[PDB]
Amino acid sequence: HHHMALISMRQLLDHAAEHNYGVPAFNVNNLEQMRAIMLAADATNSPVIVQASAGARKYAGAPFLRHLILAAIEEWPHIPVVMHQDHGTSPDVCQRSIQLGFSSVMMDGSLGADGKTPTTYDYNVDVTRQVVAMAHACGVSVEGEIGCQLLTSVEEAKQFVADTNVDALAIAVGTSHGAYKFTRPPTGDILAIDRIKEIHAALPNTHLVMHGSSSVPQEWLKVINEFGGNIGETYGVPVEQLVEAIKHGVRKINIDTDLRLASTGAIRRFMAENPAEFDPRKYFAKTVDSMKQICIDRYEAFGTAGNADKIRPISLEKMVDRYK
Amino acid sequence: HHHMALISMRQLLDHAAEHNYGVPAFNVNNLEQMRAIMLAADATNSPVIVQASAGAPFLRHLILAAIEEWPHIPVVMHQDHGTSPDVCQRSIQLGFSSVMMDGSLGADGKTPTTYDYNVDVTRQVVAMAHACGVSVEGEIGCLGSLETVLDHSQLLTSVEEAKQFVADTNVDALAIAVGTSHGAYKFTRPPTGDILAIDRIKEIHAALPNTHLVMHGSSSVPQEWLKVINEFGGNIGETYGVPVEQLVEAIKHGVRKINIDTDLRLASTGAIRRFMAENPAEFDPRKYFAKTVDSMKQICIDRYEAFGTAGNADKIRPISLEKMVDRYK
Amino acid sequence: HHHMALISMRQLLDHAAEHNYGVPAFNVNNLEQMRAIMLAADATNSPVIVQASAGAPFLRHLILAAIEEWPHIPVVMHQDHGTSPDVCQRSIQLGFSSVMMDGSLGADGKTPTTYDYNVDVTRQVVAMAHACGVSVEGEIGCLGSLETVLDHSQLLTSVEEAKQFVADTNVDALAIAVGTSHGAYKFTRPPTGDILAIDRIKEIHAALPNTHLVMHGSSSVPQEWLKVINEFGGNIGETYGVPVEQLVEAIKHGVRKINIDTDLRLASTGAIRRFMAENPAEFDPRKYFAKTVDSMKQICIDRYEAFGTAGNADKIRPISLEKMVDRYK
Amino acid sequence: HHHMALISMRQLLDHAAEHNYGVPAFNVNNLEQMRAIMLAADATNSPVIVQASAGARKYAGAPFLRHLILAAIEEWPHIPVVMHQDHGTSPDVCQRSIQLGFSSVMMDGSLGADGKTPTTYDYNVDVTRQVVAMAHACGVSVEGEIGCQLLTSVEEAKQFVADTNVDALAIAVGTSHGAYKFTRPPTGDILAIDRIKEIHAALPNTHLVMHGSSSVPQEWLKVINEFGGNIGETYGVPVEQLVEAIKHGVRKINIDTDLRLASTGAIRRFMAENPAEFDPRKYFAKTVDSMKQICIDRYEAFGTAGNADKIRPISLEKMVDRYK
Ligand code: NA
Ligand code: NA
Repeated sequence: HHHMALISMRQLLDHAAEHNYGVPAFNVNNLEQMRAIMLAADATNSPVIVQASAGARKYAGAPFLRHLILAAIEEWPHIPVVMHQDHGTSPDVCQRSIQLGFSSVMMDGSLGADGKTPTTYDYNVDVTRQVVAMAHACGVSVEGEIGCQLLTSVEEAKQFVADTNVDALAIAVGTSHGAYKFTRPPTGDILAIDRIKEIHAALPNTHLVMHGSSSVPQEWLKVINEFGGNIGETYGVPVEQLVEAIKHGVRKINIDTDLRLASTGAIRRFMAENPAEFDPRKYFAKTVDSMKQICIDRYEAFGTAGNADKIRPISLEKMVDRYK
Repeated sequence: HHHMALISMRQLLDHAAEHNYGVPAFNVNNLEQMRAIMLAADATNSPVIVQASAGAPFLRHLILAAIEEWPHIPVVMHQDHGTSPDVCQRSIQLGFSSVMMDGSLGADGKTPTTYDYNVDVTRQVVAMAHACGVSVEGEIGCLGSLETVLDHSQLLTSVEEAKQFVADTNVDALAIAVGTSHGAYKFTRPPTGDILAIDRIKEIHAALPNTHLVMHGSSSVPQEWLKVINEFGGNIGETYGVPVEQLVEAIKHGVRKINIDTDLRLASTGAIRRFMAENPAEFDPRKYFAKTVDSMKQICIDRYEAFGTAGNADKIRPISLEKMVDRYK
Repeated sequence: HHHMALISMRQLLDHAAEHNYGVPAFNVNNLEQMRAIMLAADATNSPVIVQASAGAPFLRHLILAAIEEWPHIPVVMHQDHGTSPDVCQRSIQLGFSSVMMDGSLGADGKTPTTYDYNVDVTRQVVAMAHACGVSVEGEIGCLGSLETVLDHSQLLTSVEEAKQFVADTNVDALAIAVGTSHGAYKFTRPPTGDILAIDRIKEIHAALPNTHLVMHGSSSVPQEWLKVINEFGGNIGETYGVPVEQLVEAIKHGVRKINIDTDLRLASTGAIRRFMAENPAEFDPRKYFAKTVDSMKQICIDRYEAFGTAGNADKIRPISLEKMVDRYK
Repeated sequence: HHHMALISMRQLLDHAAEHNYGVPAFNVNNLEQMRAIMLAADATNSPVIVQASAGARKYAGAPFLRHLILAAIEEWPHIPVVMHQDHGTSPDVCQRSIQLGFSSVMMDGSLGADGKTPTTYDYNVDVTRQVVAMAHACGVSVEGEIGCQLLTSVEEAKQFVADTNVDALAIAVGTSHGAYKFTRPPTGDILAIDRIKEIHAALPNTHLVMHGSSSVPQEWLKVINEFGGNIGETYGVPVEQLVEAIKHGVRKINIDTDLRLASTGAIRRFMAENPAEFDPRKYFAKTVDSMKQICIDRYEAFGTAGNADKIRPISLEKMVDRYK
């Protein structure tokens, strides 16, 4: 076989279930971020999810994010790669992602087209169905979201998957985007691992997704603080708890703030340790190194490692036969 | 396995001569740098030279993306500092529309060369490139400071050997040595005629009044960017670059390609340094990488305008490299 | 995994309206056919519509090659006769800049449909395509002969339902039924108004004076090519096509896209037949395939000129499909 | 591995030697010819050489012949494909082939830049060396030719390979281009199989190439004659003799006239059997069928069959290390 095409998310998460592991999802915004992800996936022989933020299209240009993924597939033809559109705010957005060539899209139907306003359950199912139709015609995978309110209930997860049958459901269990996830180390009362168990036990065949799952490594917070940065006491989701969640049906884990912290830490340390250097390539290399280590830490702790060459890709063309 | 719609360097510099302007040559480095060039060329309607020093898939794909997003901007993809014919031939296979066979330095890339060696390797590359329509930039005379270990005679190109080198090779563009060098530490004081021989450009131009001249080491090293760097945690001693006014003079005397990279490194390093101190709570790299794009883009715009590049992108009807073959036979 | 620089159909037909011309739509079939279209469009400086009926890599690659060899010719890649929304959506993913959701026929592609069904499938495709900037051609009324088993009422589009169909769907272009059909056997005699309702075009145009009309089955079936075929071994009975003069009239009444393929099949089949008999010792296929290119190219040139397409290629500044999205929201 | 790139000729002919088979080389001029070759290579699981004639660039457009090969590689990713430039008349020609992306070129140094005039031995070595230099820098393979005069001698083959070390040498043993190869069935006195043995025994490590090796199948000559064609008594090289030549070091066998005859025969028969059809696709399909059978007949009789999936491709980039 060959990995000159992307694989669907659905295939990759089916593999996660069959072999009891999870896949961390990393955001790509530019060249150095794409290289760190791929170099880590090569080091651990893991399949890859790379996502584009809602604003990644605007920041980088749509041709560039298409062409970064193409370059990655050329340079590491042995790594299966899912290209996933994160946090689509309307069906029309996800359709442009499909036209651009993504193999997986998220229609965040919990929030309105404005991207902030929580929505009626009916609205959620409507735009999520809407996107499901145009994506499954192509073989493209769909992640939807129910819940914003802040805690997902079991019965509505069961009904929402029945009404839309997305390939993956993102659930709310007390995490959020950014570095200020918790004022204290998160305990069972602020990170509801028990609701995951309940939702998994009710839908033992649906792939669950966790947003805002950066651990926020403390040593990087300290490194930033020493070299001119100032980040107050905040905490993320410990890797230990995310490992338990994978044992209970979590297959996709969105991590973004950790890579931002590793990058900002590396530049701050380097720019102070060598104040005469001005070649960006010199500290860009020390962001690839530090981001790559975070991705390696996750691929291994999440069981993603060792699975890249166990996957026989199925084209998005043949994935149409899985839905119709 | 993808095809780029590049224009040849020869076409672009012929246009620069016909319309009395010069083209700054920027390095492709990553997405942020690539966007700055193209955005600046878009805002100024300038044709583009982008260079790659001799992963490989990423540089090809950054350029392909660039051409898609701005299909109306002509783009030369030039291979800088080629150390041997075989290197240049691989660049031709990769799809470059322009190569530099730097014959002033050997295959090791450091040892200065005999005139005979220079002509031999340069002829080799001209032969295989002009078979393709690809342009060839050569160099007689060695880059390096005139204050500071090569002979003075080696670091300064002589009129007679430029005339002989161009006759023996017919490169599309010639790189000359008049006291510039790589990096930010080009000059200890504002360069005057005894350490930056603008008159030697003039002399060479009058001897070869139809050959395109190239200037390496031509970052201005803007003092304002040195200040921003020093103020926000940087430590860069007193140094000086090539003033814009002199590059403008050089264009009136046949300089059509002006290689610029240190200025983009300084603009980026300053922009990140200022932002990281001005907003120490931000850690989204995109937040300050955005400023490298803006500050690099401004440097490019300033050069496109000061060099007369602006306003020429849509005066150029591209000629395919296949059609450029007929210009040589 | 390759990107084509296509223009949208909506842009192209807006230009046809603004400058009172029509565009013949040819099928991509193979290299020889693809070259004929592009060469004819090159000689006449016309924009191009090329269609693919709903291997797949080869059609994509013939078009990519075409764009490379003639980057100055705007090209619409249109998916003809789509039988369901899901088909059209896959075409959008493949990179078409225009799709036809033929709602007059069902998913089986043969059974005529309810008005309600037609609007539903057509709205579905308009919604997902205009999210992309992709154009949508629809059809109300069924193709078919008026001499020869559908009702007369079904084979002829009525003014009132065209007005209602365009209001309910806002397609970029509408295919109407006025008595044309596929193939060479369109008419038993030279078509007059009772078997080819040119006046119904006029009527529909005056009711929808800003919507682009499409004519299927519009090969002229040139009698001279019928003769060449019959003389050199062929057996084609007495039949007739759509005369060029009437298509010219139809363009004055809102017909902007004219689908032509049978004429290219006849031109090729005649050219090979004449050559194989005129030179029975030749067996190099290229020797007579060369004549299919010439004769197909002449048909295309004749249409580009007779339809006013000629001379417009460089009046068109392409708009990316990304930028076409803003025209719909 | 993956076959999204072309492989070098040198690698493919090294495989022919290691496993004692030969590879027929077919000319591509348009879409239907490319499909017949690839469909036959798929049917027999054989690696492929496709060549472009000196005039194929002019006939088809350089972007189209690049894009036909790209399409073939997409549609049959399991078939290794050499893209070879046949009969280059000057170094400058072969260089444009390298820039277009060919993985193998022929510098026919036996004839001048005019393409008809026989040349001095010195001229031959000069342009052949010239092309060898620019091609081996890239990993691209080179076929050269010594002899036009009409019979290749052993000593000059040995010296010519020493002076140039092409990857393959095309030798003259009494064949020629076109259908009029022999007035009578070729015997040992007009098809010098013995000189092949002698040349092979002198250079038991060089890949030998045979031009003008169409067999000219008689039934296709008859089919043409019945349906309006008129081809006098002429004959080709029997497959039986070409099989012996492969046992003695022939690895590349150029076949072109046979595919022309199969195509012209199929159209002539179809256009007479159905004089009312005018859709070219209808008789184009009956040229794919008939050409495909000829290619299958050769892949199997030449031992090419069964080798496509035994080949682990080496990039043209890594092929540079084989020369420098
Ligand atoms: Na330089
Ligand atoms: Na039609």
